[PDB]
Formats: sequence, structure tokens, C-alpha cells
Amino acid sequence: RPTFYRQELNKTIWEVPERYQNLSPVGSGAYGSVCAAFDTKTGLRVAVKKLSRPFQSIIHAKRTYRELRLLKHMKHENVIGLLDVFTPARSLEEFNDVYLVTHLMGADLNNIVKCQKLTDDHVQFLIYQILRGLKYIHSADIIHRDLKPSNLAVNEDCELKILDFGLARHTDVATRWYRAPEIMLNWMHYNQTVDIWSVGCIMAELLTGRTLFPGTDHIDQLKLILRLVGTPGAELLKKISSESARNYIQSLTQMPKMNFANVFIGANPLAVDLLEKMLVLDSDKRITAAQALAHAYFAQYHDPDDEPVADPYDQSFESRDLLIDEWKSLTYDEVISFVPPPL
Ligand SMILES: O=C1c2ccc(Nc3ccc(F)cc3F)cc2CCc2ccc(OC[C@H](O)CO)cc21
Ligand SMILES: CCCCCCCCO[C@@H]1O[C@H](CO)[C@@H](O)[C@H](O)[C@H]1O
Ligand SMILES: CCCCCCCCO[C@@H]1O[C@H](CO)[C@@H](O)[C@H](O)[C@H]1O
Repeated sequence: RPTFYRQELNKTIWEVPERYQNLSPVGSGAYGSVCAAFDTKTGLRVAVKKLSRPFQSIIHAKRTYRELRLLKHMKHENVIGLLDVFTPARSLEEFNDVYLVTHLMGADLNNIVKCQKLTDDHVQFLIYQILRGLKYIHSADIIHRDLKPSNLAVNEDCELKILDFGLARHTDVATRWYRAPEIMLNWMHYNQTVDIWSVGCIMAELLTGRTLFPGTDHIDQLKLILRLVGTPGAELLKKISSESARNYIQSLTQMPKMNFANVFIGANPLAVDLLEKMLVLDSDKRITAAQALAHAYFAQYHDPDDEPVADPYDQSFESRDLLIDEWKSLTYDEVISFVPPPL
């Protein structure tokens, strides 16, 4: 147990072990806020996230445990991971606060457009890194569900890491634009290629410099999607159980599929080809993360000997209805049992 010190930053109070110096606010999300700091022990620049009100309620309590159990498991260079987790508290009885530490990264993909086009070779490297971490996350049976630009952390080296949650507020971007259609129609079931649609939307935005589907609401969103990929045929229509949605889609001016080739004019025809394969309405035919790595577009990066899969991940807790106290005590066990990686 190290020596802690306190500081106030933006009316958040921070209590941290002194190894972390020069705390500097970077921003906040719904579930906590994030500081940049210097880790004197390791010599690295780090991001420390103070969870906000971890244990306000069964929802929060279970979310905190989820996050701690999630980030403890991720060990892959395209997936954010844990350098440290700590609590200022000395017993379970006084346990209230969770801090999580990771590599400082310095920006998010939202922040490294400036509304602008990147060259074909950054796109390749970027979408590559995303898919590479995606292969890994999916191999653990996890589905991200909310892959968007702000959920992607990138450094000066154009090295990229998938965040669990990115920042809504920066000290110094709508979900729906990137959501697979099956999720917008509240399908009670999906597969992992839900994230692939998202990668498609991101990719598209990088090559063109503009959002693929800037829907003003969830209905507008679908209208936009259908315009590009065309209204669904019968074999897809047979699969929607809900009359209201079916009736809506069928009540639409039926639209043909566009020539992606005419819409992504200018782009590496290989790029274009990958898009076709990611942005298919029917989740059964979208290319997977592991398949897309083998798509020619990534030839200068692909290496199946260096595209690792994850240890299997116990998600049984996801189905349990426990008390705040139990959820709390589980999280605590996880703070306590934390093994840091080697430097
Ligand atoms: O690196 C970044 C990062 C890192 C982590 C994290 N959440 C998180 C997740 C898990 C964990 F354990 C600890 C955590 F902090 C969220 C982000 C947000 C994207 C971002 C945006 C801007 C940045 O720098 C602005 C400065 O001004 C320097 O230029 C840095 C980062
Ligand atoms: C760190 C790599 C693992 C990524 C897993 C992301 C875990 C976040 O789970 C999130 O909870 C939200 C709140 O209801 C959901 O709506 C989002 O779809 C989901 O991404
Ligand atoms: C934009 C409106 C079109 C809606 C079509 C979305 C197609 C969703 O795709 C469906 O995913 C299901 C699981 O989620 C699978 O059981 C189906 O086979 C698959 O077609």
C-alpha cells in the first residue's frame, strides 16, 4: 500500500498514489472522468480514469464490476488494457472509489480528422488496427456494440486502441450514425458483425471526410442506410418478426443498391471492395473481423501468425441480479487481486 495524496480538479476530488504525478484533466464521459499523469515508476505517460459514483445503484454497481472485469482481461495492443487499478480505501467497508490506469494515447479518431481526408495508407493502417483488436475482442465472445470515432484512441505513431467508453466532454458525434441496422430495429439477438457495420461506417468516413449516415433520428437513419445499400429483398424481409418495422420498410419507395464504385469515387478500388463486404444489410453475409484481415486491402499488414485470439471470457455474471453490496464486494476482490503487467 503506497502513499496517496489529494487534489481537486474540476470539482472532482482525486486521491492517487504518488507514483502518478502531474495530473492534468483530459475530459469526461457519463461514467467517469479522465486525467493525464506521469507514472514515475514506469516512466510512461498514463491515463487515469476515476469512475463516477461506481455504486450509486444496481446499474452502476454492475457496470463498475463489468468494466473492471473487462479491462482486466484485455491484453492486446489494439485493445485498451490495464497498467494499474487502485482504491484509496483500506477495507471493503469503506470502499467507494475505483481508479483505472492505462497508457496515455493523447487523442481519439474523432479528433484526428479535423473534418478532413486522410491518405489511403493511414486508412489501411487504421482500419487494420481496428479489425485486429476486433478479431481479438470477438474471439472472447464480446461484442463492442458502440464502435464510433470517439471510442478509438490514437497516438502520434498512428497507433490505435479500442476504448470501452470514450469522452463525451473534452477539457481542451452521435452513436446512431454507426449502429448496425439490426440494432436500430431492436433485434433481441445479434452477432458480432454488428461491430463490422460500424467499422464500415468509420472507414467510409475516413476515405471521404464525411459521415456515411448522418441521420437526424432513428427513422431518418434507416432511410439513409436503405438509400445506399438498397431496400431489402424478400429473403431478408422474411426475417423481421415485427409487423410495424416490416410495414415501415415495405411502405418505403423501394430503392436499388448503389454502385459503391460511384459513391466512393477516387478511393482505392480495394478499399471500395472491402466496404461492399462490410456494409451488407444481412448480418449473415457481412465479412467477419478475421476474414477482413485476409482481404487484399491489408496485404502490406496482414499476418495470421501475429493476429492473436483472446483467452475465453466468463460472461456468466452478465445474467445475475445481485445486490449493490455483492456487486461491490466482487469489484473489491478484483481491485485486490490485480497483477500488473511487467515493464
Ligand atoms: O489516451 C486517451 C484516453 C485514455 C484512456 C481513456 N479511458 C480510459 C480507459 C481505461 C482506463 F483504464 C483508463 C482510461 F483513462 C480515454 C481516453 C480518451 C481519448 C483521449 C483523448 C484525448 C487524450 O489526450 C488529450 C491531451 O490533451 C493530450 O494531448 C487522451 C485520450
Ligand atoms: C475494452 C474492449 C471491450 C469493449 C466492450 C464495451 C463495453 C460497453 O458496453 C456498452 O454499454 C452501453 C450502455 O447501455 C451499451 O448501449 C453499448 O452498446 C455498449 O457498448
Ligand atoms: C435497414 C432495415 C433493414 C433491416 C435488415 C437488417 C438485417 C439484419 O440481419 C439479420 O440479423 C439477424 C440477427 O440479428 C439474423 O438472424 C438474420 O439472418 C440476419 O439477416
